[PDB]
Amino acid sequence: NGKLSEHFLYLAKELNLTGPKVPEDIYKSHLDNSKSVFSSAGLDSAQQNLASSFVNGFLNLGYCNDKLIVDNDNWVYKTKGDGMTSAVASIGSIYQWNLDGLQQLDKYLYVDEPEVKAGALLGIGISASGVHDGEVEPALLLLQDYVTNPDTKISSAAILGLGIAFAGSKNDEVLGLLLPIAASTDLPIETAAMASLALAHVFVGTCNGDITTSIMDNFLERTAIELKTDWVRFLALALGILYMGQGEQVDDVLETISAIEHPMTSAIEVLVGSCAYTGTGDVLLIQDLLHRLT
Amino acid sequence: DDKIVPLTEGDIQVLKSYGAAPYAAKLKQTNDLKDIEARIKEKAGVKESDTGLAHPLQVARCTKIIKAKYVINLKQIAKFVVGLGERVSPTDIEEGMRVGVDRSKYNIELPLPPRIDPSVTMMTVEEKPDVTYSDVGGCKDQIEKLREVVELPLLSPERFATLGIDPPKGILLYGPPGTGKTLCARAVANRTDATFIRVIGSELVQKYVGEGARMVRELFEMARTKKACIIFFDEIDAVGGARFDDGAGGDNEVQRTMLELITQLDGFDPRGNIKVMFATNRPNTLDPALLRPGRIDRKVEFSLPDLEGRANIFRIHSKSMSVERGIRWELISRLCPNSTGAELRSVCTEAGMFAIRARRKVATEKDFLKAVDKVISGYKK
Amino acid sequence: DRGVSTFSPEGRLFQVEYSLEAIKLGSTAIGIATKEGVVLGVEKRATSPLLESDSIEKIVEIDRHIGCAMSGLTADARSMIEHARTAAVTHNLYYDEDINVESLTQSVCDLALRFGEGASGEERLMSRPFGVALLIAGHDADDGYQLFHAEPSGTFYRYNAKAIGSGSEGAQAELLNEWHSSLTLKEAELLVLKILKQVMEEKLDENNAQLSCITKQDGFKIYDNEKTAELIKELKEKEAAE
Repeated sequence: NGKLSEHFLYLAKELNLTGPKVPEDIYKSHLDNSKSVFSSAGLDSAQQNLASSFVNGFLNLGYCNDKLIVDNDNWVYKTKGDGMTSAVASIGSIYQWNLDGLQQLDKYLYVDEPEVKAGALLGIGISASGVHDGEVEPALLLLQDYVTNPDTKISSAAILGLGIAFAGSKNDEVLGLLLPIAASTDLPIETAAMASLALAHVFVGTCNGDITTSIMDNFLERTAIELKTDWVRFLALALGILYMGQGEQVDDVLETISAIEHPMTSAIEVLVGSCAYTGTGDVLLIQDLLHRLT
Repeated sequence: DDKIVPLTEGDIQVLKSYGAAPYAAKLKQTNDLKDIEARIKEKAGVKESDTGLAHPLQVARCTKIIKAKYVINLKQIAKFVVGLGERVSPTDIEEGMRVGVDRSKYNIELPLPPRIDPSVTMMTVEEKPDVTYSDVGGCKDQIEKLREVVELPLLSPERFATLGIDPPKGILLYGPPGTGKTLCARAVANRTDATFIRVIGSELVQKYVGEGARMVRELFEMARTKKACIIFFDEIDAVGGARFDDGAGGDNEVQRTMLELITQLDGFDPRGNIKVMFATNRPNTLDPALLRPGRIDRKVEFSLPDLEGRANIFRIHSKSMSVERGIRWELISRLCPNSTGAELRSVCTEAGMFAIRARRKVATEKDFLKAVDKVISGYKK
Repeated sequence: DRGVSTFSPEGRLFQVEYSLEAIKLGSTAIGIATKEGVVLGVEKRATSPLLESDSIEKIVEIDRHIGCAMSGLTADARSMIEHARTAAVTHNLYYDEDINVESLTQSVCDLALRFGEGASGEERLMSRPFGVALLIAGHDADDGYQLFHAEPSGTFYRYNAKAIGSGSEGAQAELLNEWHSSLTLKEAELLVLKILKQVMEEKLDENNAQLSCITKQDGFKIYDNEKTAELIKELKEKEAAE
């Protein structure tokens, strides 16, 4: 957020620009200039309403169509399961990059269900997704309050929310929340499996000696349920995102990782790509990954 | 230099990784059996030919079994016919792996078709064309009959039989060639998923004799193979139409190539299933034998309706372009006389550059007016 | 090439058939026969601002009791116009009276087929059909007002109203609904002028359009721009109500 000073700057001005706010409503100018069409229909059925509620979020992601969600709530409620959440995160999708998008989300943030809870959880991480603090009022950070529970769908999309929350909002807490949940190691309950991946989404591109050690303290330990290649991988690629920063890592990391072979394994082969932000346009795409196909 | 070389430095080591890498699982897997199995498997198959030293096939050499050799050579070495009496071999006459009659038939079957054809079909057929509704814009009146000529009989043959009839067994298309014309054929071809034979008369007359005759047969052959197929001729004018150029005397075969086409298409060919369709500039050129019923029944222009058809056609076309929704295609269509469901793109398609010259997303009225002017003036033809 | 009197394989005359093309290429011209009178209006269709629409008349007066408008290749009519006017005068010269609009009209269409190269059966010297079609409006004691559409085919019909020229057919369809016997000269003015403005490419005005009537009392009468402009403006008012 810088300052007004002509070196740091980031005025009170860029706030609407550099972190985007108004330009999109502005783009929504030309976006209406040259446009697409409205496919949404209340359809007949919750099986049909499942996706259709997502679509208002699909079509209107970053856009406010929310009236069809705002004014038709049960369209997102008839969606149930993690499509409940989907139809809620579609609202956050609608409300992505908002000053405050908690509105419908906090409503769905809890109704009856972790899945319902999961809705805003993901959707609120979506509110400020693409930034950290949202566009004005606090919404993404407050979400860290709602994350807290070692239970299935709550953690699930809160893990989702807080992964995308804490990209750029990065926090040890969610780890220190999920790390023991990770030590608790239950995908259908603790949900910590995918959490590590959301945890991979937190400190990205940075050395966290904790997570360096933490999953070294979990994965090596094979915390709780792990037999499956699941808690292998979920933790594997968890480390692959957060660091991947170094001159010798871009090629040294994979050297020690995708060389052997495990869950954490064949995937990370290209995760060294989405790794260091210094030296893009790398060829090892085909260069290296011809081999494992051969 | 230096800093760039750092990128260049990263380039070398990165490549060395795969080089180092590739060697790794290389050690692991150690490729004979993909083939050496199949090889030795089909080496039996190979040997299954190789006994007795042995879908066009052209020539089966299934060779030198004397007791017996059970093969045809159509070839200047040892021409052969298995028949003269009841002469077969239980699955397969004999060998080459080739077993069968070559192409040229001797008795029947015998070993199921070894056949058929040399030069593939030098003519080539796209089935289920890329056009279903593609140029079908504005083309209705034609297709309206085409569907009758083609679509419905392909759809519900029974009705015509229920009536006691067939579809029009052959049909003419004329006006600007292939313009949507062939594609429009291709349209209902892919509308009905019938086999659409695009054969141009250009293909028909070549360096040699019986040329299209050979083809037209193979055509008419694989017509019945491809049955429920559209034989389609653009350039009936290629072979020409009715003419006395046999009075000159060189054209005769070219003339016959038609008469070929004429003769064979007449008697035995099912045209309720095998569709025959003709495209020309000049219907005036027809050899009347073509225009004969039971050969050509329906006769149709491509065509060029009114202000109205064009609008839709325009409206149809411009949907590709970013187009000003205020201005009316009716407005534009008023101005232009009647012209082709190809040319009507010059209306739209040219305006894109207008739209780019005017740097519009959406071309203005004048953008098309000019185009109307520009193009039509630019004709002077 | 091919003969000029050559019949279509359907028995039609190509040149005549083609003559109908330039007919539609002619400016859209419209008139309405009423009991009150016959309104005429036509498309000036100036090709340039420097072109003074004053010198554009596709509306012409054959005589007081009979006049006509042209749509097509215009100066072809000059002969016909000169021919037509003569006949009425000639008629009047012989018959000391006005000519039946039809009688004149019928006479005129006899010019149609007179093109031919040394044609068989007569000597009719012209190369081609006329490149123009004619709305013909006259009031006669017998038939009152009438509106006939002359054609290079030599065929003509009576018309309640008629739209010829470029935007004819659509305007024609308009006439189909809009017309009724009880229409008034003014209404017909309005109707034509509106439907003109409808079919007209340019914004209708007194300058890019032209008006006139034929009224049993006054016979053929042209409308000036100003009266035109009023009716225009009047329509603009009337056209904008709901």
